Amino acid sequence: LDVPSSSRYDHRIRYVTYNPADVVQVDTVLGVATHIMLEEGEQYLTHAFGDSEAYAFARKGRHIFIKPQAELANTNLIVVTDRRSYKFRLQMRNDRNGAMYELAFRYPDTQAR
Amino acid sequence: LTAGGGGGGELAEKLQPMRLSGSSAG
Repeated sequence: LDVPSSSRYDHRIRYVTYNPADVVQVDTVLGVATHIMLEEGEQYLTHAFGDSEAYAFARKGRHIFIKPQAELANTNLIVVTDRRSYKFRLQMRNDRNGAMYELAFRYPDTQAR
Repeated sequence: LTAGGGGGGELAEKLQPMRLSGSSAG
C-alpha cells in the first residue's frame, strides 16, 4: 500500500512515487473534487471503476477528476494508458476530515532517464 | 463534477447630352 506523502505547506496536496507493484490508498471525503494528473503526453486508453455510480469521472487530456456520489463508496479505479496502468483503492472517509485535494506522482525511471 | 417619335437615329444619338456631376470643395 503506497500511502501518499503530503506537502509541508498544506497536507491537502499529496505526492506518491509510482510503482508497478503497489496500489495507492486514496482517502476521499464528501463534497470535494480531487485532481489527478498524468505524465506529459500520456494517452489515456480506458478506465474501469469497481462501482461506476459510486464516483463521478471526467477527464481532460492528462487531468483526471473523480468525485464521490454515494454513501459507502469503497471501490477501485484502474485507469490505463500506453505507458503504464494505475491502481487506486478508493476509500471514503466518514468524518470529512483528512481530505486529499490532489495526488501527484514522482517517477523513478523517468527521473533517472 | 461540472455544471452544464423615336426616329432620326444617327442625329439623335449624337445629341445625347453629356451631364457631368458638379463637385464640392473640401
